[PDB]
Amino acid sequence: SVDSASKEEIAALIVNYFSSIVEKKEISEDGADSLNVAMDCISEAFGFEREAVSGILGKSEFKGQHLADILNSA
Amino acid sequence: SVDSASKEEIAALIVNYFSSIVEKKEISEDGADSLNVAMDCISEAFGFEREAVSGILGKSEFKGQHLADILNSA
Repeated sequence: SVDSASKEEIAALIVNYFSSIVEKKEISEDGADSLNVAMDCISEAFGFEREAVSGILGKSEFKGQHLADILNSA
Repeated sequence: SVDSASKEEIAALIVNYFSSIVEKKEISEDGADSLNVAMDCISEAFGFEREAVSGILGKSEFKGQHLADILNSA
């Protein structure tokens, strides 16, 4: 009986994070490309859009994460 | 002045999560493939191994995440 949220909610947080990393350009452009295709494959897997993260993230407040420890929640 | 941890620490948590998803087979094998190549591209970007997550995760206790909200920390 785990409670690590749903892979959907997590994936949204995940791709939004990399979208933020490439946004702020905290990573080399070569690595950024690898992140872009990564997020694409992630979104491909669960069948969602990377800009739909808002709807999904707003669906999950979490019980530990939420805010502050991750600023890419919203 | 953000404090959302380092993209390294996060990436490790990220790939380990998908590794757990495909482990428990919570996702279709087609989606699993997309996750596998995703994790590969993620690991490619930051230049790390997906099994090295332990070393990286043990490097980050986090201030909100840590445990319970995510069981794929350890």
